[PDB]
Formats: sequence, structure tokens, C-alpha cells
Amino acid sequence: PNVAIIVAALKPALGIGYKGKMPWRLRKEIRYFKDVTTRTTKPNTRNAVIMGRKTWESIPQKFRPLPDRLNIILSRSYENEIIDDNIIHASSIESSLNLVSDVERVFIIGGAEIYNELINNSLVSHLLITEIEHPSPESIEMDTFLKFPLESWTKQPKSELQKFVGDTVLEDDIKEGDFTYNYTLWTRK
Ligand SMILES: NC(=O)C1=CN([C@@H]2O[C@H](COP(=O)(O)OP(=O)(O)OC[C@H]3O[C@@H](n4cnc5c(N)ncnc54)[C@H](OP(=O)(O)O)[C@@H]3O)[C@@H](O)[C@H]2O)C=CC1
Ligand SMILES: CCc1nc(N)nc(N)c1C#C[C@H](C)c1cc(OC)cc(-c2ccncc2)c1
Repeated sequence: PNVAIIVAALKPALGIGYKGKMPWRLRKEIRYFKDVTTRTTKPNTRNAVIMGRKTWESIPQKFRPLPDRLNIILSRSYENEIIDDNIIHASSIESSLNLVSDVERVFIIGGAEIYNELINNSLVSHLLITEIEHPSPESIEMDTFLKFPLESWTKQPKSELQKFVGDTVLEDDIKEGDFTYNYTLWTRK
């Protein structure tokens, strides 16, 4: 099944957090994340979200598990097991897929350690990067960064992203405060 990374990062250094939290609250970006990770093409299927343990624990109490999606939590301590109908515990993406039944799309949703490893895993064929801009990038506190060899990847045209997201609205240069952001798709060369 189709495995993709979905992330929002501040250019050009591709920062994603400071002190274990996100340096922005972008309202439309959140809805985009929600729609893309939920939308299925075929009947009787749903999407999977894979995340690290720390990321799982960072999600607001009443937002976890993320509804309408199969949640996979990663820990190097976990046994490959099905907790309930919505939650799976695993020690690798390799194992979690073998435990999965009838999943259409798989989304890697965080965090920094999970991103920086799975980026070089050949099962991952797509990057969904919300590229964020700011007039003064250095003036925002940042400690955790993406380590993406984007030279080895190809930014696709908007029309390929539009096919991927289906009937989802893709606006240009979304301005929330001083931040400006765009949605982009990447594939392996
Ligand atoms: N902008 C964005 O789209 C997003 C940004 N973020 C940011 O990222 C930061 C979180 O990153 P981080 O602290 O690294 O959290 P992670 O979600 O990456 O948690 C890391 C944990 O995942 C487990 N793990 C890591 N690698 C593997 C592996 N290969 N196989 C199995 N388990 C593994 C380990 O658990 P264990 O110790 O149990 O073995 C480890 O402790 C936050 O600051 C947040 O702001 C997060 C999500 C999205
Ligand atoms: C920015 C949303 C987001 N956008 C994109 N493009 N990629 C991502 N990987 C995430 C993400 C994320 C993590 C899992 C997260 C952390 C959190 O705690 C800070 C709250 C939410 C969340 C708030 C609102 N609704 C559902 C989930 C999501």
C-alpha cells in the first residue's frame, strides 16, 4: 500500500518544533492534515496514521485516537499487537503493515525521530510537505529540524498533488499572521 510522509516545516532550515512543541497554530493547515489523512477512494477501506510514541502523547486528550483513521504507535519497546479497533502498537513500519488489514493509504505524521529515519526508507514513496515562510525565520525559537535529502527527491506539479488530494481545496500562499504556506508533493528520483 501507498506510504507517504506528511509534515509542515518552516523554510529554509525545515524546523518543526521547539522544546517539544509546534511553533505555530495554523488553522487551515490542520484541516488539510485532517482531510488528506482521512479521504479514501475505495469502499470498505480507511487510512492509517503512523507516529512515534512521544507524538502520540503530545496529541490533545480528546483528539486521540484520531477518528476515522487507524492509529499506529511506534516504540522500540512495543510488541506487534492490536490494542483495540483503532489502535495498533508496533516496533517498526515493516511489522505494522503486516498486521494491517485493508488499509488504503499510510501517513507518517511525526515526530522528528520518526521523520528523520523513515525518509530514507524505500517503503516511503511520497512527501507531503507544507512549506512555511516567515519574513524573519531566525527570530522564532527552534530546536528540532528535518534531515531531508530533498536533492534526491522531485517536487511535483500542483496537478499531481490535486490528483492525490482529490476534491480538496488547494489555495496558494495561505497567509495566517506573518506566516505564509503552500502544500507540495514530492516523489523519489
Ligand atoms: N510540524 C509537524 O508536521 C510536526 C512536528 N512535530 C514536532 O516534532 C517533535 C517531536 O519529535 P520527537 O521528540 O522525536 O518525537 P517522536 O514522535 O519522533 O518520538 C520518538 C519515539 O518514537 C519511538 N521510535 C523512534 N524511532 C523508532 C523506530 N525506528 N522504530 C520503533 N520506534 C521508534 C521511540 O520510542 P521508545 O522510547 O518507546 O522506544 C522514541 O522515543 C515535537 O517537538 C513536535 O513539535 C511532530 C509532529 C508533526
Ligand atoms: C499541525 C498538524 C499537522 N500538519 C501536517 N501537515 N503534518 C503533520 N504531521 C501534522 C501533525 C501533527 C501532530 C500529530 C499533532 C500534534 C498536536 O499536538 C500539538 C495536535 C494535533 C492535532 C491538532 C488538531 N487536530 C488534530 C490533531 C496534531
